[PDB]
Amino acid sequence: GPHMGNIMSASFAPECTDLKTKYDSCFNEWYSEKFLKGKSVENECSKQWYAYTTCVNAALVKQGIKPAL
Ligand SMILES: [Co+2]
Repeated sequence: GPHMGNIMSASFAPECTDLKTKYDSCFNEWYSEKFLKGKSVENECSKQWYAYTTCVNAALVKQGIKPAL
């Protein structure tokens, strides 16, 4: 069934939770279309992936646990 989100990650970067939900949903929809239905479709979710990933990276850098440059 559905695999829940990470509580520690959400607690560390709550401002990224909605972006994560949107990315996970996009990816699941894409995977269903291509690998469950076997339909040759465009790659998807690059934008949703970027939004979430950048949000997480920004949080790590802001808290001083990831270098900026
Ligand atoms: Co499952």
